[PDB]
Amino acid sequence: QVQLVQSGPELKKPGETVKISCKASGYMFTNYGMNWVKQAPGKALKWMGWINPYTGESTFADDFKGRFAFFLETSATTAYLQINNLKNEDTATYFCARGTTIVRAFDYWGQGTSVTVSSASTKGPSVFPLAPSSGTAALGCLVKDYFPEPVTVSWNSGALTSGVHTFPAVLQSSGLYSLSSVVTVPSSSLGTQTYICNVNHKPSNTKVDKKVEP
Amino acid sequence: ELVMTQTPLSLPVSLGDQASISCRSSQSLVHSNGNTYLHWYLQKPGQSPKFLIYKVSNRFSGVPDRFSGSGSGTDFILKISRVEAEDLGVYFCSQSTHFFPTFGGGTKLEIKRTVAAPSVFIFPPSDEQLKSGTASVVCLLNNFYPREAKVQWKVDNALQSGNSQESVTEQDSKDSTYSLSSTLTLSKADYEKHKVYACEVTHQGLSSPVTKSFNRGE
Ligand SMILES: COC(=O)COC(=O)N[C@]12CC[C@H](CC1)[C@H]1C(=O)N(c3ccc(N)cc3)C(=O)[C@H]12
Repeated sequence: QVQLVQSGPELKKPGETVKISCKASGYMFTNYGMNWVKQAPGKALKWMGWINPYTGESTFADDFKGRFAFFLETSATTAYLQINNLKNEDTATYFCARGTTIVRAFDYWGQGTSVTVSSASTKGPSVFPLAPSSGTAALGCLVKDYFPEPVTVSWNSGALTSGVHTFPAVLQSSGLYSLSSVVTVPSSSLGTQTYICNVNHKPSNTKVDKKVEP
Repeated sequence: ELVMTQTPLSLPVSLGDQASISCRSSQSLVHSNGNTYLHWYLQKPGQSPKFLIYKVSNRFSGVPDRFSGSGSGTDFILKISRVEAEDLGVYFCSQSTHFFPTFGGGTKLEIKRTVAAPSVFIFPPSDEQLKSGTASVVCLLNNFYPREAKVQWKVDNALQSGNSQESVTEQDSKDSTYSLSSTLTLSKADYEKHKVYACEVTHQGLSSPVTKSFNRGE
């Protein structure tokens, strides 16, 4: 199976450099194009360019000439996108996508890597339980005061997916994000099943686990 | 350069009905070699695009037969006959007949379904947060339709303004409902000035506003 797994989220200062990786597996790496597509919060997708693993050659859209390069590690079937001299307008999600040149299309995409350009230091979140009280009970984690986006939240190490809502992050007057993740569950399992939310905020290396009890 | 224009920007559609998304290039997409390189992708919320239709009318592997592409030259349509809840997302056309490849602005496909009342849950701030010096009170409206909802906070029965935030999920890909959180954020000090904490919900599903409350230290 074709897989495109990209490197994790980044925070960078204006004027710095970011290299993003997209590790390819499940096919002869050198026989398909590697394309990069930029997506800004709320925006249409933009084709940045591609590199041809077979020739080593890169090609860029007009808007992406200059500060942008593409690299290859053929042996490690990994492609890279480097952006120099970062500006706020580069704050975005970036996707690698495989080019099936036989019909000129992007048949498989990476999960995207989000890159925030900011002058501000990172700030890990505080995580507080939202506790159930009193056949269906709600319970959650409050993921408070962090920068930048995103955080990853999962419950019970990912083994619980059903009935879970992780909300969009919202900004407070403080300049920082907060969100809540909730789950609904049979109120009968409150006294058997133990529920842990796992919160991960990579740009600050915060990995928390929080028991949510009555 | 090649403008591609999608219409509409948002397409509301009922389960089981037909959705039509139109896409239109500034110039013809027929290559000198015989082929029309117009493609369709779909992006569900938080997710990377998924390849949908290639060369105007060919489904990609694993793509349901209810999706259907057509048109020629400058104008193209994607039809989703008999729509399903999991068809929700933003649809993009993309041309790659001319350098450089472009994408249209996308069309967000929204499902319409019957009104559905929220379940309301309230959450006191925790001790751990109280001892960190702030108090967040969280009000949850779960699984409702439609989206618009009025959530008022009352504190000792006084109406609050401009000290809370709302967040709303995307439409659920199984039952097409929404969920929302209202959060009242106060300093631990303001918090302990009052006993009663209540959120009152008004929504198309409910015949009378629903109120969910608690007094502090419970
Ligand atoms: C005038 O044109 C130019 O300046 C540079 O043109 C491009 O880079 N075109 C594109 C078109 C689709 C897709 C993205 C861009 C890439 C692709 O798959 N092929 C392709 C075409 C033919 C064969 N045989 C193999 C690969 C490309 O050339 C790339």
